[PDB]
Amino acid sequence: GAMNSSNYAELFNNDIKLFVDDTNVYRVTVHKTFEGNVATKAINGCIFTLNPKTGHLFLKIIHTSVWAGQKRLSQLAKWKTAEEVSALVRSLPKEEQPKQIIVTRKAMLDPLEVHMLDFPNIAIRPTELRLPFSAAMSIDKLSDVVMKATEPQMVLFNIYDDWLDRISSYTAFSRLTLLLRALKTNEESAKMILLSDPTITIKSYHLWPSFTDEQWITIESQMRDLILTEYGRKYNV
Amino acid sequence: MNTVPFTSAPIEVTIGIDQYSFNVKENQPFHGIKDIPIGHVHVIHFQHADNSSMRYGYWFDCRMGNFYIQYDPKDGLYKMMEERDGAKFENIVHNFKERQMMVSYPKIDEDDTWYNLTEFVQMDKIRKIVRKDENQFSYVDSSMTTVQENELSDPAHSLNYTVINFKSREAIRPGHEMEDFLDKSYYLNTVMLQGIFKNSSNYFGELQFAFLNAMFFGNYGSSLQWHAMIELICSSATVPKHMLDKLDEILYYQIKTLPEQYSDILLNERVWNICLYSSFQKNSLHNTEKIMENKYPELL
Ligand SMILES: O=c1[nH]ncc(N2CCOCC2)c1Cl
Repeated sequence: GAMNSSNYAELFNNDIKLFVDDTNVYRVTVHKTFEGNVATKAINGCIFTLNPKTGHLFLKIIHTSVWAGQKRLSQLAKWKTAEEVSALVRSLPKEEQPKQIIVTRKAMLDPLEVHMLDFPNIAIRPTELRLPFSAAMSIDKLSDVVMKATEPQMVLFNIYDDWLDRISSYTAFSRLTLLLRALKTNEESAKMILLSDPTITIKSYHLWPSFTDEQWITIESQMRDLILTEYGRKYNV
Repeated sequence: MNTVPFTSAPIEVTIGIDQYSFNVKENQPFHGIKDIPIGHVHVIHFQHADNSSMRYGYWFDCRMGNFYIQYDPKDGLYKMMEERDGAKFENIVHNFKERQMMVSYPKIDEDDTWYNLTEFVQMDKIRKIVRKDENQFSYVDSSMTTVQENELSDPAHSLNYTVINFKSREAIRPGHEMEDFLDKSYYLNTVMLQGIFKNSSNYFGELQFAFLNAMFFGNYGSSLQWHAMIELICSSATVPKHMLDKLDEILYYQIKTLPEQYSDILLNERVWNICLYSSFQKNSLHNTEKIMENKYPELL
């Protein structure tokens, strides 16, 4: 069934699983027309498919050409996500295919179940966690490859950089979700925290800065303060 | 007009014949049921006074043989039986009727209700859903499960309804996943109508039979089958016009006949709201929507 705080450690066991997030698949800017009506212009999107144990991210870039001439785009986007996840699973060797796929939004359950009918043994699950994966486009290098794409494209990342050399996948996921929650609540503050010190750089083959263990403790503390703050600024507390 | 006599009535029982019913007391001198209209299937059904649990009964067609009910004190139920011999069947009935302790099937001449509920129901198809080939009549009761229910445990006592499952490879063409799930016309017209049922009359017959088993026996898997067959039509964008017209008539008489007090368990809110207000056919069931709204507006 559903994934929640009670079965949280299942994410880091040795059964291959993938989180799928569709928030950023169908992305638009809203604008006025010359006649003063409103219109949308789509921009490139992405499916966020992540193995929480390994950090492997399968970033499927959704080019705006896939919406041309289509109707009911918000509904299509869910089926397009399910099509691409299904195509990803089929592309993986049997021993790499997931045993579970956890969707971050319940509206993905039926589209993905129908597309995975050929895989009756892969469990499709919702979650009660409020995960901050929509903030993936706040990661500069991920945003950059999405916006630059001129055609459909799959790009592979490790969202944990080299963290697993020093920490467990539970701790790596906790760090990731804290960073993303901060980036979602106040992108600018979050990004200032991460880059304020120009002596700490992002390796060409990484997404986040090369912090020592001690600097990550400081950074992690600053992100919590930010999240608590914004929670005050928002609610006045 | 045909007759289903009774050897005796040894236990207190409410007896149903089609949509009619009457109470018989323990060892009352009850002889059976006469004047049963020929040309329709019928169902004779039973609820014991001492155990309202297990409604049970028999689907039959008097053109297919001579039938009578007698109580079995070992199995503790009223059993339907056949007399292959005719003269002796008429002979046994002959003494019993001058002494007229036999209820008359009480049909009003204006009344097409039973016909409207059984228009497409055939005994030959009933006997394929209820498998017991040594008898010409079919036993059903409250607790029998369907083939599909057993997939999710005795197969000889199952209701072999046609399996409908909207999230199945049968229902969904590879490459038309979104199209076929949101518009089931492929599944209805090609898979089920052309493929399995062959024509809409057979489809409607199973639908009507599932409803009647839900209503008369409170058979839950039958209710699931009735709603599934309605939803597959309502969720198809492309349905022959004659099937929609006839569906509206079928459902109207089903809703009309349903006991007012059983609506809470026999009607699925989701399906009916979807079918009448969201589905492709939301505007095609005028009679059914009108009676539903005037009789069960709470459900909606
Ligand atoms: O055909 C029959 N054969 N055998 C007994 C029978 N009975 C027993 C007396 O009551 C009526 C039913 C009938 Cl009708």
